[PDB]
Parts: sequence; C-alpha cells; structure tokens
Amino acid sequence: KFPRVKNWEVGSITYDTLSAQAQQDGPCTPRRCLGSLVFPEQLLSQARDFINQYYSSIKRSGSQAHEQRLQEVEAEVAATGTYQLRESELVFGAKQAWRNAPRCVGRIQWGKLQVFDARDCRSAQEMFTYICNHIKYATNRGNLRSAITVFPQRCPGRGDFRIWNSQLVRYAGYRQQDGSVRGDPANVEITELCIQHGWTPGNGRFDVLPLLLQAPDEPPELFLLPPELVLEVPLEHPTLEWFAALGLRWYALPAVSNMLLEIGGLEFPAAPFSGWYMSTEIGTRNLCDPHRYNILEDVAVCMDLDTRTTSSLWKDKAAVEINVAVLHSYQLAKVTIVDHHAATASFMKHLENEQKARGGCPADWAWIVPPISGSLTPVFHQEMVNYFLSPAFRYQPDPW
Amino acid sequence: KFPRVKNWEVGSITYDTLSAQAQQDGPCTPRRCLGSLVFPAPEQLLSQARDFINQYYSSIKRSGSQAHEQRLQEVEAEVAATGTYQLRESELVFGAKQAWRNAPRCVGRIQWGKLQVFDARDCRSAQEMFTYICNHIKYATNRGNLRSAITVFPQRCPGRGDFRIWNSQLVRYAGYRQQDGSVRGDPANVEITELCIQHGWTPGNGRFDVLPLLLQAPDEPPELFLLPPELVLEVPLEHPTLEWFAALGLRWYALPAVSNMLLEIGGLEFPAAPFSGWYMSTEIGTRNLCDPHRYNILEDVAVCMDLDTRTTSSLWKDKAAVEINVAVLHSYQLAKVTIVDHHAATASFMKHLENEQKARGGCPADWAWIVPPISGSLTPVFHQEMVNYFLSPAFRYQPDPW
Ligand code: HEM
Ligand code: HEM
Ligand SMILES: Cc1cc(N)nc(COc2cc(CCN3CCCCC3)cc(F)c2F)c1
Ligand SMILES: Cc1cc(N)nc(COc2cc(CCN3CCCCC3)cc(F)c2F)c1
Ligand SMILES: C[C@H](O)[C@H](O)[C@H]1CNc2nc(N)[nH]c(=O)c2N1
Ligand SMILES: C[C@H](O)[C@H](O)[C@H]1CNc2nc(N)[nH]c(=O)c2N1
Ligand SMILES: [Ca+2]
Ligand SMILES: [Cl-]
Ligand SMILES: [Cl-]
Ligand SMILES: [Gd]
Ligand SMILES: [Gd]
Ligand SMILES: [Zn+2]
Repeated sequence: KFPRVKNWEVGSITYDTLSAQAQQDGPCTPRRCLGSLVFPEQLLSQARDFINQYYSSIKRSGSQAHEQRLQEVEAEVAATGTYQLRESELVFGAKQAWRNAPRCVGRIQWGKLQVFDARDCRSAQEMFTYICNHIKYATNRGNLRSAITVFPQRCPGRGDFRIWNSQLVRYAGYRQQDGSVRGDPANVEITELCIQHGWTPGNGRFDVLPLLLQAPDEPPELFLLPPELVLEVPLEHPTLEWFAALGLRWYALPAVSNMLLEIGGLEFPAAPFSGWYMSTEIGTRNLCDPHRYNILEDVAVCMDLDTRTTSSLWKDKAAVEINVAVLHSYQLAKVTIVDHHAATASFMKHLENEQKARGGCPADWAWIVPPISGSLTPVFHQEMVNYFLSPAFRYQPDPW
Repeated sequence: KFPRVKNWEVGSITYDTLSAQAQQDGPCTPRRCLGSLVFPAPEQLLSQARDFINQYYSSIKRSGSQAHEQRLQEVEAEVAATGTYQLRESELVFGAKQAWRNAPRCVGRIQWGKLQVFDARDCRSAQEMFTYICNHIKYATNRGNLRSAITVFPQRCPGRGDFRIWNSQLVRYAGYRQQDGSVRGDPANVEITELCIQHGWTPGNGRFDVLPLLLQAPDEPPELFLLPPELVLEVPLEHPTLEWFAALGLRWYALPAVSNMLLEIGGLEFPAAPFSGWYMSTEIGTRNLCDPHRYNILEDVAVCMDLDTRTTSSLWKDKAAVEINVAVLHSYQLAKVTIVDHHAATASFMKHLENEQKARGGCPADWAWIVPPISGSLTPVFHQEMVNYFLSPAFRYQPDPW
C-alpha cells in the first residue's frame, strides 16, 4: 500500500508514504490510466483538517492555541456560513498550495513566496492597483521575486472576484480571411473579448493585452497596463547576428491569473501568482509549438538547414539555438531565467528534501520532464507518484 | 461517458471506447497515478480463450458463422479433457500480431500488420532452439533491409519446465565489471555478462563484444551458444561533418530483438517468443549512448566539439546529443541498414492512432514511452493525450529465470 519509487540512473529506492494522505480522487482507475490528460456545512471538516496541518507545522499540536482556533472557526461558520483565515494561516496555505502542485518543477523555492493580502478589496479599480503593485514588486527591475496576491474568497449569495485573463501578461492574437493568426494563437478568444469590451486592437505580433478584471456582480472592466510596468526581453543570439532581426521578444514575468486557490475548504477564484521562467517554456513551447508562434521553420531556413528530410534533425538543431537565444537574451538584460538542466537538478534536490520532510512528493512526470532533451535531465530517470493534496491550486470554469 | 481525449495541436477530440474492454488491471487508483513506474485454472482459461476466438472470427469478418461456433465447441472440449488447448496456426499468427498491436509502449505499431510469424511450437531442444533463432536473425536482418519477425517456441504446459531465453535481447554487448567498480562495455548488461562467463564463455575485453546466447530447454540448465559473427550485422558510427567522430571507435548493432518477454494469447502463455523490428535512432543515439548509466559519452563528445561544458546554460548537452543522433542516422543510412528517426516514427504513430480510432474506437498508449527522449514537444505525439490500458493478446514482462 506504500508505492515503491525507483531512480533508474542511480538505483536508489524510496517509498512514498505521503500519497496515503491524498484528499481528493484523481482521474485514473485500475482499468485505465489518464495521467496524460491536461484537464481530466462539511466546510468544517476541511477547515478542521487544515488547522491541524498548520499547528502540526508550527510544532503546536493540540496546544491551547490549537483548541481555540478550532472553536473559533466553528462559531464563525455558525454565524455567516464561512470563516476567515488568520493572516499567517493564509501565508501558510498559499505556500502549501505551491508546495503541493504536482506539475510545478520550480518547487525548490516554495518556502520563499511573498504573499500579498488583498482580501479587503472591492471594485476592479482596486484590483488593478493591487495587481500593478504585485507586478512592480515581482518584476523588481529584472531580479525576479515570487509572489501571490489573494483577493476576497468566494462566499454564498455574492458573486466572485475573477481575472478573465489567463496570465497578467499576454500577447494578442488576431485572425484574417485566410484563417491564420497574427500574434499568439493561444489568445485569440481573450483578445476578441478585449475588443468586445472596448479595447482598440493593435496589429503586431507582440501586442500586450489589457486586463479584463471583474468585481462581484458587475461586468468586467478594461484596464491598460503602463508600458514601463511590463518588462520585455528582445531576443537575439550570441553568434547568429540575423536572429535579432526576426523581431522576436518575450516578457519577464510569468504570472498566472486564472486559477483557483483552495485553503481549508475556502476558495479564492482570484489569487494570481508569479515566479520566473524556465527557458524551455519560452523557447520550446511558446515559440516552437505548432499551435503557438511556430517559428521553428523560419529559424531553420535562416540557419540554412536541410528542411526537406526529417533525418537531418533540422527541427532539433533550430530548437536548441532558439533556446540558446532565450537564455543569452534574458541574461544580457539581467532578467531572471533558469535553464531546464539547472531547474530539473533543483527539483531532484526538492524531491530529496521532501522525502525527509514528509515522506514523499506529488509529482506529475509528464510535466516535470522538459519538452527538449528529456532524458538528458535527471528527472527523466526518476519514477514519480501523482496525487492531490490540499491546500491546492485548481483549474476552474472560465467566467463566461 | 468513456474518457475524452484531446489533440492540442489540432484541437480535435476523440473518445476512447476501447478502454472499457480492458481486462488485467493496471497500477493506478483514483487516489494516486503510477503511470511513470517502469515495472508496476479452467474457467478463467475458457473465458480468455473464448474472447480470443471471438477476436479471431471478428477479424476475418466471420463472427457467428458455423466455423466460429464449431471452433468454440472445439476449444471447450479440449480444455475439459486436457485442461489446456492448442492454437490453430492461423490463430497463432493473428494472436502475435494482436499482441504487438496492443503494446502500449511501442511507437512502431503502424507496422503491426506486417509481421513474419515463425512457428517453432514443435521445438524440442536447446540446439533446435538456437537454429530457429539463427534463422530468425538471418531473416530479420536480411543484409540490412530489416523485416519484422517473431519466433514462437512451445507454450507453457503443466508437468514440464519452460523454454526460456536468458538474454534480454538476441544481440547485446558485454558489460565487464571493472575492478575499480566501473564498467567496460554496456553497463546494462553486467548481470547477463557475468552469467555467461559463469557458464563457460571466455570473455573479451572490448566495449562492443557481442554476448553469447544462454538458451534454456524445459527442465534443463541453460546452454551456451556463440552467435556466428557473420549473422550479427553492425554499423560503425561516423559523423557526416565531424571527421574525428569516427576515431571514437563507436558501433551499434543492426537488429533490436527482445527475447525475454512473455507472449499471452487466449489464456495460453509462451515464455519464449523473441521478436524484432528495426531501430528508432533515439534508442541508440540518446539512451544507449548518452544515458549516464550506459555508455555515457555526452561529455566527451561536447569537449571534442569544443563546447563550454562549465555551464549548463550553454546547452552543450543538447548540442552534443543532437550531433550524436545525427551521426547514428547518417551511419545506418551509409551502411544501408533500416532505421527511423524520431520525427518520422512519431508521425507514423499518429497515423496509427487515427486508424485504430476508426478500427477499434481507441488505442492503448503510454505517453511517457511514446514521446521520444529528445525534442519531445517537437514531435506531434507530445500534444496528443493518450489513454493507457491492458488488452490481450499481450506481451508481458516476466521474472528472470535465474
Ligand atoms: C519561481 C520559479 C518557478 C518556476 C521556474 C516554475 C516552473 C513551472 C513550470 C515549467 C510549470 C509547467 C507549466 C507549463 O509547462 O505550462 C509550472 C507549473 C505550475 N506552477 Fe510553477 N514555477 C515557478 C513558480 C511558481 C509559483 C511561485 C507558484 C505558486 C505560488 C507556482 C505554481 C504552479 C502551479 C500551480 C503549476 C501548475 C500549472 C498547471 O497545472 O498547468 N509555480 N511551474
Ligand atoms: C518495426 C519497427 C519497430 C519500431 C521502430 C519499434 C519501436 C519501439 C520503441 C522506440 C519502443 C520503446 C522501447 C524502449 O525505449 O525501450 C518499443 C517498445 C515496444 N515494442 Fe516496438 N518497435 C518496432 C517493432 C516491434 C515489433 C515487431 C514488436 C513485437 C512483435 C514490438 C513490440 C514492442 C513492445 C512489447 C514494446 C514494449 C516494451 C515495454 O513494455 O517496455 N515492436 N518499440
Ligand atoms: C508561476 C509560474 C512560473 C513559471 N515558470 N511558469 C508558470 C506557468 O504555469 C502554468 C501553465 C499553464 C498552461 C495553461 N494551459 C493553457 C492550455 C490548456 C491547459 C492550461 C497553466 C497554469 F495554470 C500554470 F500555472 C507559472
Ligand atoms: C522490436 C523492437 C524494436 C525497437 N526499435 N525497439 C525495441 C525496444 O523494445 C524494448 C526495449 C527495452 C529496453 C530495456 N528497458 C529498460 C528500461 C525499463 C524497460 C526495459 C525493453 C523491452 F522490454 C522492450 F520491448 C523493440
Ligand atoms: C497532451 C499532453 O498531456 C500535453 O501536451 C502536456 C504534456 N506535458 C506538458 N508538460 C508541461 N510542462 N506543460 C504542458 O503544457 C504539457 N502539456
Ligand atoms: C522513470 C521513467 O518511467 C523511465 O525513465 C521511462 C520514461 N519513459 C521511457 N520511454 C521510453 N521509450 N523508454 C524508456 O526506457 C523510458 N523510461
Ligand atoms: Ca476569403
Ligand atoms: Cl508562458
Ligand atoms: Cl536497445
Ligand atoms: Gd544566406
Ligand atoms: Gd569537418
Ligand atoms: Zn495513472
């Protein structure tokens, strides 16, 4: 009942005893494994279990402070139907949700996270100011710092705080009567919503979208980000002088704004968080996916590669040089970035720390292994166990 | 509803209705997924036999016919008299092809209909076993124009030991435990190498010494057979533009031939049934040569390429790995030995998924093994959601016979 977990490069064995605490059910059954799918009053028992986590975590189990908080939340729910997190419980819950995210390779950093309490917010104009402060703190002139801003929780009878954009920074995507997309094809739908709610569209490949922010029970509001606030890195290559001329760029801050944060039975539908990029996210997935910017053949043609036979590995050669450009360009601009080798080596260290700290670590192998040079990284050779712990980040229906 | 399955490159959506027919359970539960783990009686025989027979008569579009009902009655009576039964020859060919078709971790299944099936069920000794294997290697190699093949030795039966091939593949290089604690040769083969020496083989001292075969006839210790060197086709590795690469003295063999899996057809078990196809270049170029626990050449190649190996951010590992894969492909093509690169292989597997969706309403597939070990998202299978499950006929892992 305790899964055996092997590392095939070293031969080491561990046992995952934490998977026994898996609160929710995932998508897999003895009949069939669905791990590759992207999307696959009892409030009291969740709230209770989270409080024990917290007090165990501060070595104060069953103390008087423990017993007081329990009867506190009980009466709070027997008065409003919900309850309020202490400021520190909220900090601990934000960090745990990151620490519990199976698909995140960056979790070596989970204990260093700047939590911004925005639960006293109302109106989208105040959202916009909270969001802009986050962006300024987290950017930090290119020396990136992790952060999350927690907006008011869901509660009965009242609407929700939602950020309609999937990320704080996104490039527009426009269509034409030859079907194709100019800009980011991933953002065709959000972009027509922005036009639909008032935004006057640009016409470039890297037009930074406005924010569609939604306060409870009102239509969303358009907000433009100040250009000096969004840090961008123009892409060039250390030795291919023509790479600069392709006009590629990307932005500094990966900041996810459409996921729901769950803490002790409470739910926060607006709680955007940000870290810094791993280079393959930009250089492999965003620029080279066939449904994203899809620039691989452009770059290959500029490198004079043989694109008419697969076995020349022209796609592989072009992909590496794009990733080299991404790394060189972020370093040159003094913006924090981490390559997939450094990152996966740090996750291996995270797995070892977590094994000792709590007997295991929920990890999603298909998302931990980088999208280039998979078996050149140590995580490829590491067996993993995927399960859901709480507090947690979850996907949620779009607001429309 | 059955599982919904999306392709993210195209946006298209299928439902895997075939997975509802899965038998032997897998290792996942709703509480935790173990998809990343490498290794995770009369009435039961009859239900398996009946289902297989139904599968056969479906395949030739003769379900419910007179011949279909008589063959079921025939298998039922043999099981009642003997506790077991025998496949018809046609059923054995069909079953071996279905086992390949059902293999979730194989990216080469577009070919599953073109499999040469050698029937060795009347084999009686380890000497005859070796003759069958030599004829298999000769047929499959075909002087570099490789042909997929399987040789099926006698099935498991009560009161008699199994035929087994002790080697994991028919062609494997020796791995000598060096006296430091290091390895000369292939470190994956230290155990089978030491068993061959312990069984009378005089070992060499190179990095690419072909191992002998240890063949086990029922109720018999394994016996040693040396493959004839003219049967074992190899490819010296060179690079089309890096001329020093040839001086590395690298080689690989032409024929990938797995010999230690168990073939299961209609409840019957064939513990010795070696099968072979042709290589995908990343198996050689990336895993066999660049795994840290295998030949581990990545750093030496990069140094020779004059890359900056003192910082990961140069992506020296990715550059040297690409050029090693280029060399593998160039060298097999120069030697006129069949090989397929990971872009063509994964493109053909997408065509197979489409065929199977139409033919059976689904395809069991293990994403982590179908996605190649370099350039994963540059290939189309990366963006294809997959459903992993066990169908029969099947190839299964089995314990090592020692
Ligand atoms: C600090 C550096 C960080 C790095 C390098 C990093 C890296 C990554 C990567 C590569 C993914 C896979 C996403 C994809 O490929 O689309 C991911 C997912 C994720 N990250 Fe991290 N991340 C970082 C920080 C954070 C922070 C600060 C949080 C929250 C406080 C977080 C929470 C998550 C979550 C919930 C996911 C799951 C997304 C999904 O399921 O698609 N990460 N991260
Ligand atoms: C014809 C060309 C073929 C190609 C290109 C091919 C390719 C592959 C590859 C790349 C793998 C993953 C193996 C690994 O990484 O260790 C694999 C696995 C597998 N192949 Fe194929 N194969 C071919 C022919 C065959 C044939 C003829 C059979 C059986 C009749 C077969 C049965 C299997 C099985 C059972 C596995 C799964 C092994 C496991 O569970 O680990 N393949 N194949
Ligand atoms: C903090 C952070 C750092 C980093 N370096 N990287 C990320 C990116 O993490 C995510 C990536 C996605 C991909 C979105 N995808 C759209 C298509 C359908 C499936 C969902 C969704 C999320 F929620 C994420 F947090 C976040
Ligand atoms: C016919 C054929 C063609 C081809 N091109 N390639 C293959 C590779 O097939 C296998 C390869 C291995 C490698 C050893 N591997 C180590 C990690 C854990 C699993 C076993 C084991 C198996 F069983 C296989 F069938 C087979
Ligand atoms: C279908 C498949 O699950 C999908 O392409 C996944 C695979 N692994 C991934 N891994 C990461 N890090 N990010 C992703 O978006 C995906 N996508
Ligand atoms: C731990 C992990 O399951 C293991 O390294 C797997 C991953 N995917 C693989 N995929 C293939 N094709 N071959 C392999 O050996 C492996 N190894
Ligand atoms: Ca038109
Ligand atoms: Cl991104
Ligand atoms: Cl191999
Ligand atoms: Gd030119
Ligand atoms: Gd040269
Ligand atoms: Zn699973």
